[PDB]
Amino acid sequence: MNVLALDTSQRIRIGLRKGEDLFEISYTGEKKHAEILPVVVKKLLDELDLKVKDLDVVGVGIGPGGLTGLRVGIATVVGLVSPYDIPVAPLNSFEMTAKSCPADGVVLVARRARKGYHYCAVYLKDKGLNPLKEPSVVSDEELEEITKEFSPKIVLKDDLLISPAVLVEESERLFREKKTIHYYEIEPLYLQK
Amino acid sequence: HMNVLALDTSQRIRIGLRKGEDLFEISYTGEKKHAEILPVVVKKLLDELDLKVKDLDVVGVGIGPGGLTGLRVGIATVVGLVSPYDIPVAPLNSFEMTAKSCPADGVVLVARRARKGYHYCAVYLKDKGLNPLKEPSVVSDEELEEITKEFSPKIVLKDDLLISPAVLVEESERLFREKKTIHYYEIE
Repeated sequence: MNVLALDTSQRIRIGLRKGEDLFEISYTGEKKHAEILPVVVKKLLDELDLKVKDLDVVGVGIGPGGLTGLRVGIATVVGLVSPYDIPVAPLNSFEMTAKSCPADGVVLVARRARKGYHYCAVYLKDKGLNPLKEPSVVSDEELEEITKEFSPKIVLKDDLLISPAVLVEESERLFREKKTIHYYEIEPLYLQK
Repeated sequence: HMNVLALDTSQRIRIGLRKGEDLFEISYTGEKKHAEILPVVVKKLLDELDLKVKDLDVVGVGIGPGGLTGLRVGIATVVGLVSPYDIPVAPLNSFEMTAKSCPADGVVLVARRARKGYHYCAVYLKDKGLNPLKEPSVVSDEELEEITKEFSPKIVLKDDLLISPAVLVEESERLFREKKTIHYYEIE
């Protein structure tokens, strides 16, 4: 199974698998230096003797996150896959954050949007990931009400670990479950929700 | 923040390279042939950051528990790298790094397989910092389940361990600031 997965909702997270062999790469900081990543990735593809043509699925994160980062990551994936119609797995960044956490139980994912607001979701992670409150934007006051309502055992605020390995595992699962879509269908239903 | 390279080869290969607020993290898992590329990648990253090795403030290296060969190799790699310049070295406990790589707080059991019938095992209290309730040791598999019944951990990091290269960099930065680094000739 050949997989490439990319999330740009906060940092740059890239995951590359060919069979039992997985590279993971992250970058955070000033944008000037992210330039080196395509080069780096090409080198890793060359090492694995993998051509973009041979990928079974490409995973991309659809947010919630920063607009700029997300449109860059998505346009990148849309373009890479376009010539060969490689199935795309749209990945929920909040769900990738939850599953990147090795503990189980009631989890609350939040992250700053402007001034006095946050994006926010809560999941029961005891199977399983099972949504109790789907991601949306809330005031800080409502955030406290929500926390006080779900007494989450685990809470992942602001600086979110996403594991590229989980991205890759998640693209694989969507592929197998026939829940991937075509590159031309990622605008329409990244708008609608 | 400063200029830091850190590396743990206790199970998979984890690498963090930071310059100020810029940080690259790399991990590899799978057959050893392909690890050949990691040093090329890391040199491209260093050139991209305008970092020479002599510009590094500290180099972190994982010292286990883990696979002995992989530890020996990661350590040897570090010795080759820093001995010309005596860059301060931060030894990193792999289980502590694993525990710290987990977002949740509470009582954390960390365990990995050591040989037929045995695990390396440790227990920490995560409440803000990390506090060793039991330092790493080799227990029998029966002892392991006893340790588990008995400490009632909220969280259990077993056999397949997530270590975040960002965490290795943060830790190396700390030991440097606390002057609890050592010389390349002192690592084991």
